[PDB]
Amino acid sequence: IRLQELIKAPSRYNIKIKIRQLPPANKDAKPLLKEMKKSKEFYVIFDCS
Amino acid sequence: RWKHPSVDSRDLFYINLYPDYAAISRAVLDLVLYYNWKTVTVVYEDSTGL
Repeated sequence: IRLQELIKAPSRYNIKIKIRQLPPANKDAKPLLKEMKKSKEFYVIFDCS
Repeated sequence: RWKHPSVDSRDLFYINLYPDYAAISRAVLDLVLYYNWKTVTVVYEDSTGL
């Protein structure tokens, strides 16, 4: 809901978006950070409280 | 039908027969990965769709 228009962005732009989800509790971020290690990206946004 | 789950309180009185979003979502994952289409798009009605 904070990032819906970011989801719309490819609809008129050349942007490519990589959406990830954080399962509840702070212990689930480890697999996501490891896959961030495996998949090389440097442009990350954290949508969280 | 579908009701937004209480993500802050726990209630045992939730009797919803509406199918889970997770099951249908993994079903469509299954069909698309079976069909091995590496070039796909999706369209959705609103942010409520996602």
